[PDB]
Amino acid sequence: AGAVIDGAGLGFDVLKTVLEALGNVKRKIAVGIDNESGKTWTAMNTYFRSGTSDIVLPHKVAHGKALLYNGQKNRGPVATGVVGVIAYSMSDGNTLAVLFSVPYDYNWYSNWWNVRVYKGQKRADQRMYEELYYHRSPFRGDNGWHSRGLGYGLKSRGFMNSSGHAILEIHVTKA
Repeated sequence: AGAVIDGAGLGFDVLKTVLEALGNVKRKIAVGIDNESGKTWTAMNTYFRSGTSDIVLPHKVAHGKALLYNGQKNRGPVATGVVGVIAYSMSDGNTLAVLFSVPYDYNWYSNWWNVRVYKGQKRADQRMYEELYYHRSPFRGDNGWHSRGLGYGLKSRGFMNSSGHAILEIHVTKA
């Protein structure tokens, strides 16, 4: 599962459509990551701190392609939201990691996201979640764009909306 498209085509409308495919689950997320890194990406794993997906990370995401992925709250009366880390291996032997955090209760919490390059093949897990959420200055899902250099000749530019029906759009480009 998990579709790929031309990166040039990635945008808010495309991700809204992804979002809408999932239906009115109370908390969910549509994730688009645009690979303009100059390298081929290959899926490693997704670490869900909470929530799940019915789909699989697109296995291969070439330079020039964006991946569309999604996540949703666990079924039933569960209020831990959809919080996770996506990990792709890049053809230079390093890892691109993406954090998403979509809480249940917006009267307490907010959406957050982050992006980071790790040296080597590093699977998403709890230590990476904690680093990206608590240590590495994540960006608020505040309906605004945020840019930052990643090192390693790359940078990120991304956008996350503010709500429980979440949209996360990230572009990883050469710096």
